Amino acid sequence: PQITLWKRPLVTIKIGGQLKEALLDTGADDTVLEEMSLPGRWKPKMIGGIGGFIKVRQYDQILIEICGHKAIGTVLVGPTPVNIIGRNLLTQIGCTLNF
Amino acid sequence: PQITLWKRPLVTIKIGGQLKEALLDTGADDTVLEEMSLPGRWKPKMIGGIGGFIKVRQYDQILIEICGHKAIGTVLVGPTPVNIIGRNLLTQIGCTLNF
Ligand SMILES: COC(=O)N[C@H](C(=O)N[C@@H](Cc1ccccc1)[C@@H](O)CN(Cc1ccc(-c2ccccn2)cc1)NC(=O)[C@@H](NC(=O)OC)C(C)(C)C)C(C)(C)C
Ligand SMILES: [Cl-]
Repeated sequence: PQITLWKRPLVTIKIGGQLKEALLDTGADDTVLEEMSLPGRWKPKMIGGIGGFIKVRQYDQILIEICGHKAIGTVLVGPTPVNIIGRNLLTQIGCTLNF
Repeated sequence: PQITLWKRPLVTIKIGGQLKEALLDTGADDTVLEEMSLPGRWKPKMIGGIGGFIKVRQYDQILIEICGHKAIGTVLVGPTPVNIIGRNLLTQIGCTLNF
């Protein structure tokens, strides 16, 4: 699709068989989801936004579908205000900015 | 232009006679710049991101040139780690997400 920006670019994602809403975020290096359960081991990461840094759990090679496009990559989990799809997965689904 | 997302989508902007680098940020409602002087009246605003909230000065009807495209809108000024071009100005230059 072509997504204009008059509203927040919110899409449906599917992860662990669950549907969630997430923000397509060109300003985010990483993908960060609200607290949830994921399989396997995790490693620590500190990520910095406006306001400061938060600690998150890093899971690698996670299956996630974004607006019907399949991706497999790193998903961070922690006290984010909103589910965020960052550039690590936007690139996998072939996202560009255009004007 | 078409901007891929392998790297941070940083572009040159011109604002208040100054050239600055800023991030094209579809995950931002607002445009927020590092400390600078702007003309006219302002009012305080709290904005929230990953690490909580910061206080900024809100200036309305500010002229900005983004990657060669002129726009007018509200610009917030304050302790952001990075210069951010948010949706309020991305719409004005006809910027879309495409995949
Ligand atoms: C290199 O660092 C990053 O990539 N940082 C990312 C990040 O925070 N990106 C910011 C822009 C940014 C980049 C680098 C340093 C600091 C900030 C945005 O792309 C992500 N984002 C994602 C985000 C969106 C909403 C909220 C939020 C916060 C409080 C209440 C409700 N929502 C938090 C994070 N948006 C906002 O924070 C915006 N907030 C906003 O539009 O609020 C409606 C601002 C900007 C206008 C403040 C992540 C931590 C998500 C990975
Ligand atoms: Cl505006």
